[PDB]
Amino acid sequence: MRTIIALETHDVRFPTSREMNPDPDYSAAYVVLRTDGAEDLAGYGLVFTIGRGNDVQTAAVAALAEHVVGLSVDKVIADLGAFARRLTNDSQLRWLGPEKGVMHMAIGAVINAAWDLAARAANKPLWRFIAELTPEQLVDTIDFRYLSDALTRDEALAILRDAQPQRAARTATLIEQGYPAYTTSPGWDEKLVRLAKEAVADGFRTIKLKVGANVQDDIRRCRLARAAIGPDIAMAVDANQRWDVGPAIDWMRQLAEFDIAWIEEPTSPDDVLGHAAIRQGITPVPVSTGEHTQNRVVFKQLLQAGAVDLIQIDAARVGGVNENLAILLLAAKFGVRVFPHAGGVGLCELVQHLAMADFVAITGKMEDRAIEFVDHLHQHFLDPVRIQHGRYLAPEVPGFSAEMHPASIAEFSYPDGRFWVEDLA
Ligand SMILES: [Mg+2]
Repeated sequence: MRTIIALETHDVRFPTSREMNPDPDYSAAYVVLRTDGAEDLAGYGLVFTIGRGNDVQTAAVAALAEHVVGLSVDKVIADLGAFARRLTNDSQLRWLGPEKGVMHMAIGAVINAAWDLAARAANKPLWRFIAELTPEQLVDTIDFRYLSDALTRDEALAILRDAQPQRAARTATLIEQGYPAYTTSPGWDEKLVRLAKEAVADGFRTIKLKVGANVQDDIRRCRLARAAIGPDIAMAVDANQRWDVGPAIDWMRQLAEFDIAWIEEPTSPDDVLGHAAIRQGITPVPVSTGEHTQNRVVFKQLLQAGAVDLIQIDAARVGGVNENLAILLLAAKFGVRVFPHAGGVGLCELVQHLAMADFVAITGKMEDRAIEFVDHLHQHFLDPVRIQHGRYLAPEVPGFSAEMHPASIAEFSYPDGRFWVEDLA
């Protein structure tokens, strides 16, 4: 009987700051689900952090050990919905949230590691493992509580069944053409126009600029870019939760002329009514949010209030695959596109599977959206993402693409990493 013998965690942080979040140090609360089977059989996952607090985030994950060690691998793998709820339904853990913040993300990491585990066992890349599950198996993994007023399991099944026929075709299409990507690398001011042109030349059909500090600057930067990009390249803007409702409206109306693909997080990630009010005031400028959205219940409300034109999704922010599947289904039912958030540490490696699984088994739509891409720390992963002319190549190796190089962990663990031992000297 294959069993999960250990839940190991590492506080891993990269000094990226030496290259509304200034000086962030991309970090990861790295989790590994060890078993007593082939050394090849293990689950990998991680929570993306930005520096301080990564140690508390790691401790939250380590606190989940008793819930997992001793569990039968086959039992976890055969009931991922049940495994997620064993963590999700621990009322004492819920008190620390519920389903939000540090505790919930820690849980999401362990859940993601479990899916990585199942994918490896099925010997398939996660996106395929997900898309090839029966409509019934998919639905069993999702938590429908608090969602019956917007998405019942029957409605979820309907969507998945109506898409089952084309799964074979979409799979081939994806493997042949890849998934659309967009860059934020040029948007972090002669550089703006330059980097923008290179982006287009590299094949990216969408670009995103940061805004929110000065209207004048934003107006100028958006103009220069629109003209430096042509009128057929999509250009988005991210305000990073900076504005209040009134200011956000006044601000975005001054950027409208430069053809905005969408404004990301114009206000607080908790303000559902606020995003809707902003959207109404700056029409037709599209509004989005999502990288910090706590759980499927807040997403449900975003959709219900018509507060978004499109939505971000994040692999490590919520309750793992189980929760993202629910969100993807919500988005599909309400007819709003999803542009996955990525970047940071391994976010690209992770979120690509979710987007690809959505295309194959749930929407069959990918040319109308794109996965975010940022060129950072990909070398620390065994299965780094591959961008071919502005598009994500479908991963082939088994898993969630979460596994990191031991040498990387050995070099950047905090504060005992070979680098951190020398640094603090
Ligand atoms: Mg952002």
